[PDB]
Amino acid sequence: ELWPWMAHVLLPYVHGNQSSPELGPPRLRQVRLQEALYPDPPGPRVHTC
Amino acid sequence: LKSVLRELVTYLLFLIVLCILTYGMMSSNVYYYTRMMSQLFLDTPVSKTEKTNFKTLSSMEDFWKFTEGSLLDGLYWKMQPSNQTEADNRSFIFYENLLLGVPRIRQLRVRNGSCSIPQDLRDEIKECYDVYSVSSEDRAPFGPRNGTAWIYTSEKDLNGSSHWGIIATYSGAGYYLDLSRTREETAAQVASLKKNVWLDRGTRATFIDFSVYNANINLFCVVRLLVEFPATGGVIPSWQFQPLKLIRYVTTFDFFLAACEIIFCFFIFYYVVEEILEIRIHKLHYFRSFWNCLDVVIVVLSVVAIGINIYRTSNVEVLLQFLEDQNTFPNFEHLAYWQIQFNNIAAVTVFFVWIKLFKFINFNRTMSQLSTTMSRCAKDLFGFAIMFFIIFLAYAQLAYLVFGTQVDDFSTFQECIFTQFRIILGDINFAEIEEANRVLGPIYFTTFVFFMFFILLNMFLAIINDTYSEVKSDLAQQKAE
Amino acid sequence: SVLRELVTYLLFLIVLCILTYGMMSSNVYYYTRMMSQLFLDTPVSKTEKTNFKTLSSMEDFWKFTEGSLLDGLYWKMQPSNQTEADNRSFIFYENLLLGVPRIRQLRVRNGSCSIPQDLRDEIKECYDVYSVSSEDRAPFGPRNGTAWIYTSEKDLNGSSHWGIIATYSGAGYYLDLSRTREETAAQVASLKKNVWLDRGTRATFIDFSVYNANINLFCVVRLLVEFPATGGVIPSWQFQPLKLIRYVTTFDFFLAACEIIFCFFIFYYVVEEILEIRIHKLHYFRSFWNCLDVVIVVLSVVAIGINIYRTSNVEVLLQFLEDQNTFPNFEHLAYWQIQFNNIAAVTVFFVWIKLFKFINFNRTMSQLSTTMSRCAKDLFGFAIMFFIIFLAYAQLAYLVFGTQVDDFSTFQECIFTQFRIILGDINFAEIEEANRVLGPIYFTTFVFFMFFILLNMFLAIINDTYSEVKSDLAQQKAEM
Ligand SMILES: *[C@@H]1O[C@H](CO)[C@@H](O)[C@H](O)[C@H]1NC(C)=O
Ligand SMILES: *[C@@H]1O[C@H](CO)[C@@H](O)[C@H](O)[C@H]1NC(C)=O
Ligand SMILES: *[C@@H]1O[C@H](CO)[C@@H](O)[C@H](O)[C@H]1NC(C)=O
Ligand SMILES: [Ca+2]
Repeated sequence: ELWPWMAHVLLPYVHGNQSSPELGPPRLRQVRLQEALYPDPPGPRVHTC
Repeated sequence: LKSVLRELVTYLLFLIVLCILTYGMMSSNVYYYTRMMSQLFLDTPVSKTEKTNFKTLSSMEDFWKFTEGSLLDGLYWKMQPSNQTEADNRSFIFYENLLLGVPRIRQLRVRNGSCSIPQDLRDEIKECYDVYSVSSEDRAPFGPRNGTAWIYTSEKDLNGSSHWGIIATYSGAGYYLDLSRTREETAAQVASLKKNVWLDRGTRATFIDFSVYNANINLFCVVRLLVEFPATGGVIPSWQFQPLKLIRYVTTFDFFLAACEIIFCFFIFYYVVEEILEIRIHKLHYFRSFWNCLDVVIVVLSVVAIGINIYRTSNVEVLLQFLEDQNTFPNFEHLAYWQIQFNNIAAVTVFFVWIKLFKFINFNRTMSQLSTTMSRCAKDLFGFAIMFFIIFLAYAQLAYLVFGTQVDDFSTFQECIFTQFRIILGDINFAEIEEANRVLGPIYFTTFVFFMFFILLNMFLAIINDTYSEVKSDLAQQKAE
Repeated sequence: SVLRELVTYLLFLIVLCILTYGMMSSNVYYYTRMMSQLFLDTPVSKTEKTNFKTLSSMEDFWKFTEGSLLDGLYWKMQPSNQTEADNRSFIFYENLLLGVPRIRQLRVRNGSCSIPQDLRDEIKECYDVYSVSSEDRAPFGPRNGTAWIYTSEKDLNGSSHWGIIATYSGAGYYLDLSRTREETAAQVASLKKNVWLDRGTRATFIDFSVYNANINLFCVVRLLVEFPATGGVIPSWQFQPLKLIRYVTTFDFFLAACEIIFCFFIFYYVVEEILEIRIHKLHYFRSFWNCLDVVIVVLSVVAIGINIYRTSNVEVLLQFLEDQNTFPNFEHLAYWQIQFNNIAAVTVFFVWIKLFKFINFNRTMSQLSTTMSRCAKDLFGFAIMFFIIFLAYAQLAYLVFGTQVDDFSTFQECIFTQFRIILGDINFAEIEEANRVLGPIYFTTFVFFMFFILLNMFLAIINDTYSEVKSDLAQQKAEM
């Protein structure tokens, strides 16, 4: 769901048409951790990480 | 007061020793074992092609297949290539060899035909397996009566104490089966008897057990589980954790694990010396209620823990052979209950000892004044509660009689009481209350707020302040004689 | 000794409690709630979400009459849903109708108010607010029947209502509806065609009753819709269950014996009071318990008189249960039932309070009672000042926030809002935006002064009185 949000409200906001003084293009730095995440097994919906 | 000071110091030292012994009774090397037994043992996927949990059953056939797979996998240890691989070699102490000889899993059936269906309901409701109940328990085993697994008898082989839970006590009416060797009839013969549907419309609840057999001190640990069979398939499980061992001690590292505890019990023996001398000689039947709020229970405070330890150490170690040999299987009817009772008694004794030490930590003047203040006004404080409750119940009755027809908050008497308590703690609605009765509705709320809050919340603090000031003045007038 | 009077008082309390528990019955609240859900929560039509509780226009009211009203008044017990071989918990309202419902309207006449001559060239119609002297008593529209002809209160057997805005009389233009849906709908459509709710209409009442045929309790339903002179719609409702069939089983015959015992107890208390007032200490009203038994006696006499009146008027209901060609006038029965319930609740409260006289035996309770009675003049004297300040603040709030808050719309509403503020149940989102200045000043000064000074003074009075009483009672002992 991040991509529709970025395409709808982010990109028209950063570029715009004579609006939104930006002062530097945005960035999308991400961390990898190089390990496949295990999906949460069903249960009481634990609130841990 | 030198003798009194010495006695107080000795009592404090004895209490500290007892607390240290209680803390040592909660020693380490058991949290990891409990976590392994609760997260790996009896809780693991059947295979790598499924994502269901141990208690995530939703269909009868699926639940039966998952249970069979879990029983087949858990009855044998891992590979562990460090021996001749005779029969399920185990080389771990982490919920691995959790078999302990022949298993005994029972399945109590659900009676069908509790009540007749409607007359107009023809050919619609004929077979109706009622919920699991013990008042109408029925012996409904499989039709091919052969062996111990095809019977439905009393609880002579169930070994259950009591449940007192959601529905009623546990019922032993079922088929108690046995497990052969790991590679004999416990690896590829669980589903060989699929002709009789275990997860059919004639089952109520499946009870299973799992030992440890991976503990150095006699490997004495066995937990149980009960999965209720729903009317639409699946199973809802309920269980606990029972990881433990024997009380074997090695003098190299555990020489004083419980040696001083008997010496600590000797301190109670010292309290015995004054037990028969402080009642029948001086102050006969006087310091029993107004001053013995904690002295009376102090003598028997540690008696329960000592008795539990004696009954669990010197009385259960004789029959701790655990010689199964594929023909013997002792249940855990008394082990789990004894462990739970001992843990509860130890926790209660620890809490009581902490409270008593906090009371003994009141050697300073401020805490002693606080303790004396609340003890010299207990009768007045309890007497005022009678008037408070009388007025509260009068208002509750008035509210129930007036608004108890058109307001959901005052529908019943307990709802009225809870609503009034919520009103006290700043949770007034006043929306439907005012519109339910334009007159006598606001009057009730206003008079309640005024009278209750002002008058009674000030009587409470007036009593407390009066007794506190009296204690302070009494301690102040003691100086300079 | 006082033991005999203690026993008599406990017997009286037991009789009163068992009588109240018997008359309270059960599942009446569920019946009322189902009535409210059926007639108030369902939308007027599948294409709209406006229920009766949220009426906002005359057209919405017209849509409701053919919509939620009819769809829910004529055998809405339809078990077309997934009922389990029988009527489910929700559907237990077969609710046979007791005859025909009645509709009535109250309106004013053109020219009730005089418009200024400056605007007289621009405005022609002036309809005043509702008043008895300004009511319209002339035929209008197709003047043919009872819906377009004024009928006096005497000819209609009406009474005042005391609505939300004003108190509406019992006259008006009325119509008696029919038994079957497909003709009542036609009558309402004919009413809607020839416009029936003009600009001069100020109130509309709908009345009917049901029996439910299986729990043995009638239900009287009244729905009011009033249109203020400023434009808009204000709805209100009244559901009252009744149980006058009080002879079916052996249980309810015990209540007759309980009523007889209560009457004997009241007679005994009356004769005791009249004998003790005369010979012993004429004008003995100095004490509290002396002025408390009179209240109980008077309230019980009023309650038994109201119950006798209800029993006498019971016969007016039963004679037409197989007749469904006349409107059943059950308003008086519901009103007197409400009055009886209020009186019974108040007298039960006072009887429970009277128990404080007997628990004065031991030293603790006697000391507490003496402390309570000693701090009575001081508490009243300071409550006078407290309420003077409270009323000053309430009047200031009424003058400032009286038009645009809805919590200070009326003076009593201001008082209750202040009482809730003491509980910390304030919004303060609308108070600040209603008046940015003089609004927050009110809140801050009220909170500070009220809590700190007045609560501390109330606590201090009681504390000092308790200390003095304890010191006096300690000094009077061990000194003789
Ligand atoms: C209302 O009364 C005034 C008084 O003269 C008249 O001019 C006007 O036409 C009337 N309006 C209606 C609708 O009757
Ligand atoms: C008015 O007269 C009668 C009611 O008395 C009714 O049947 C008739 O249809 C009405 N006339 C009109 C034009 O509505
Ligand atoms: C009012 O009461 C009288 C009493 O006889 C009755 O005749 C009349 O029909 C009642 N009014 C209405 C509108 O039913
Ligand atoms: Ca009296």
